[PDB]
Amino acid sequence: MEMKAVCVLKGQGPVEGTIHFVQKGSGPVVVSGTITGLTKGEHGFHVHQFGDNTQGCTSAGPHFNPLSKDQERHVGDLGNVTAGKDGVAIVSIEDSLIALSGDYSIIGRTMVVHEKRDSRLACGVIGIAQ
Amino acid sequence: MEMKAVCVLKGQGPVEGTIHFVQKGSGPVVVSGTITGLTKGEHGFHVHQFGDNTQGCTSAGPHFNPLSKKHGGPKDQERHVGDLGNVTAGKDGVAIVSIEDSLIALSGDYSIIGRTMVVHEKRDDLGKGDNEESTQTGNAGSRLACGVIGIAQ
Amino acid sequence: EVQLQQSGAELVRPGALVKLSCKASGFNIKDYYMYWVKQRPEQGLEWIGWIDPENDNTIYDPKFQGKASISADTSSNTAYLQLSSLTSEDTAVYYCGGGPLYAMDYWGQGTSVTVCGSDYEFLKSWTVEDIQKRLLALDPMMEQEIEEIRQKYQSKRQPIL
Amino acid sequence: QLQQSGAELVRPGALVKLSCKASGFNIKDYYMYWVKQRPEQGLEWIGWIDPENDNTIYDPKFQGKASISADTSSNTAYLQLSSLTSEDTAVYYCGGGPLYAMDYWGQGTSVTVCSDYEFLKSWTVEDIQKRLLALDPMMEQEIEEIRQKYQSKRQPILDAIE
Amino acid sequence: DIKMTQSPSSMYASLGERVTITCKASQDIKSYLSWYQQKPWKSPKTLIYYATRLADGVPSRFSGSGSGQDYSLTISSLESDDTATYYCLQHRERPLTVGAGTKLELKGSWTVEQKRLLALDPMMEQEIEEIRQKYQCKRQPILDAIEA
Amino acid sequence: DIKMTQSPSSMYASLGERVTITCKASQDIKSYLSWYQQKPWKSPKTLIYYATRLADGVPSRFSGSGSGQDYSLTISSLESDDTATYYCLQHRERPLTVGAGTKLELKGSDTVEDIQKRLLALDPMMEQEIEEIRQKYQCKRQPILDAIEA
Repeated sequence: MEMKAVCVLKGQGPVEGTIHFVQKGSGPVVVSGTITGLTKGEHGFHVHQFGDNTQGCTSAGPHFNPLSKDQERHVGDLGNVTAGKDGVAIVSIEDSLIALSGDYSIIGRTMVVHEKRDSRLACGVIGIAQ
Repeated sequence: MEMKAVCVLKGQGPVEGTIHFVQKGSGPVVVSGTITGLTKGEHGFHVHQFGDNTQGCTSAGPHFNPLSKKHGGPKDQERHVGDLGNVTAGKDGVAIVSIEDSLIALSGDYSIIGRTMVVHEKRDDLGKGDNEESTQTGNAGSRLACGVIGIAQ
Repeated sequence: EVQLQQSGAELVRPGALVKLSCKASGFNIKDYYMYWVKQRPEQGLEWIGWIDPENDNTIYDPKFQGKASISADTSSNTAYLQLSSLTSEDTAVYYCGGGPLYAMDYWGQGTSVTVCGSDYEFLKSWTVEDIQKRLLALDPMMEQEIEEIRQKYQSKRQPIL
Repeated sequence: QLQQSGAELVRPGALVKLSCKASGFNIKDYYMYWVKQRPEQGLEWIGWIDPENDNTIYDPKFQGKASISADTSSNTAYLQLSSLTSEDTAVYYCGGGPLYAMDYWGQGTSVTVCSDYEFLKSWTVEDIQKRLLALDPMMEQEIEEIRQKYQSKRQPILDAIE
Repeated sequence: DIKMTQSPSSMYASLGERVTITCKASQDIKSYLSWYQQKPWKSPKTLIYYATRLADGVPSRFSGSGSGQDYSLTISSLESDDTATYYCLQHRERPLTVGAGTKLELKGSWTVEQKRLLALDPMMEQEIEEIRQKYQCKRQPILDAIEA
Repeated sequence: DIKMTQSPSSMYASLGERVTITCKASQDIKSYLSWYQQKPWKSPKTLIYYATRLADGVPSRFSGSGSGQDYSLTISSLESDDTATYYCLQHRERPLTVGAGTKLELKGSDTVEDIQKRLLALDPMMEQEIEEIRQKYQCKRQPILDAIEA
């Protein structure tokens, strides 16, 4: 029933973070966790296509988008996380288009938090969790 | 049809490396690449269960083993799915990885996508040791570097 | 337009309490942290501490545990620094600033504090005639030191003119 | 074991070739390093050779003065220093190991380099041979200083033995 | 306590020249690092935060870079306005700690835009006020002795 | 060129005490770092490699740690045998470079076999000092002997 995943963000910059994913059945994916070393404000948060970390966050490639496309959105587009004056963002997101299995699986792909509101400050491959 | 994956090894210690995986159709998985900062000799090389990097390489958990078998070498019948045996480092501290394996996969029940590769301190004894530990970890020792296995372009 | 107005120059006896203020206009201090920074004469910046006005949580440098107490009044939109048990060690310029945890967006113009003391016991073994001669000797000395500064800055003007 | 050549003592400008004979391991399976240590000073790494392909890395400081070579048959490594000056008076250690440790820093070969001959070129044969004989008493005097120095170090220990 | 260490401790440079201060932390501060500039007898000002992000209203000739333990501030084309002491601060771990500062001065046909002339008056008045308070503190003991 | 920098440059410590040398590289050497020990005047010896791995036959009181640019060697309980100069070497980038060394000596404390081992320890030191004098005077002979063969 219950699929879990996890993601450790790392970059050249000051950004760090652990992202957790839980999904029961084919219900929504609950994204959660914490990102540190952000500037106060909103930061783009997207699942990019490849879990390729060979060339930093550039090698993650474009937004995860199998449908070649809100209704009109990429599958990976999870909008914005919000950092406070403490430079910290508490992630709390529920989404139905992404998944931890099947055609819309993010397992083995990269989460990326961005410089501005929706460059790549940090990223990590999304792994299977306990 | 043709699936590709990639893995960037990282640890607190001196080990670094990029591992490449290719698998066409339901052919075998071709593992390849290079690991640096190893001691000369053989080093245990295993897919561990979780791609959890929150607590270094410890959070990867045990060898990827859905069939609840005992630890072995890559050619054994009695082996974990993750058990890819040993990579070999030269006097230059470098290991060239070249492995072909059928039990692991880049899709389906035996997918390693989203799990962790780990290179170890010591040689994997392939389950032929004189203790309990051998049939669990192969006495490969501590985990020098690891990385989650992602989908590659 | 943002501004941090700090209290004026203080000059106090050893052991005195002093309470510096920082009045912010242009931003709600609740949305920031209010920092304090000390700078002794001819020396660098020391960070004292900060307060999160939204919950009155304060971090301090342990060096200032004992001396320094930071507080904020969210209503008057003002931050406060209180230094106690003042010694000559504390003679410095205290800057308040406001910003996230990762930067200071806004800095005050700074409040100089000067602390004077042990000279007095030296003078108590004297006559009233002698203490008042030492007092009058100070005026010429001060005027002389000021005149040095005037001529110093007159020589700096000279090329420009 | 790494057996290094014996102590050298040469004129300025001389070539010298040190050796390192390995027994107990095939040097092909390692790198053979050379390390210099000028007296009362620290270690300088000179270079290494991979005997399997005779590839040599050097510190630029030494590339040209120092020349490292190996004979895989006799299982021996070589270091050749040319255009020697006083700068080169030092102890040279050979070692063997992976790229990440000289697992065999051992023994060591002292090299000493001498130094004005204008005095001896124009001199009279009687005068050069008087200067030569003057050296023996001077040396024996300096040795006797060392003997009495070490006799004073023995003295406490010998008292304790009583 | 993290010791952040700057070099050089002072330096001189000509106009137009390219300058590079460095700041070295005793531990990895993951780019939690801010650069402050302080001209004589003025309050500090924020140049750079999180190692590389310019603050608001900072000339673009200022740039910051580095990671891990080693960081640098670089002024690309040095104007005369930039004579100041520069400070690095780390906020990775508490307490926040600061470099000892790099002092930067000029070495050996201007515009009429008199700004340098007006800067002198506040500086002089400030130096006089130091002397006044200095002599006020010298009176203080004597006056205490007179009351007993 | 990577400058690896040690401190202290020398250090004194009592028996049983816990000692910590440091080595600081001018850039990240990803733990490609070896510690060498050189007792009195004998050959250098490998203590630690890859920052933290003890070599063969190294007492376990020796330990190494660190990463990035900053590393340290730590002797947990200092024996008298351990008076030596210690060197860090990095092999991350060429050329290989070495610290200037930390010299480590005792400051003091507070069996016929033991007195006679201490007595013989003087012999190599003395013979070494004599050989310096011999080679010194051999270099003084060298020009004169060349002139004789002219």
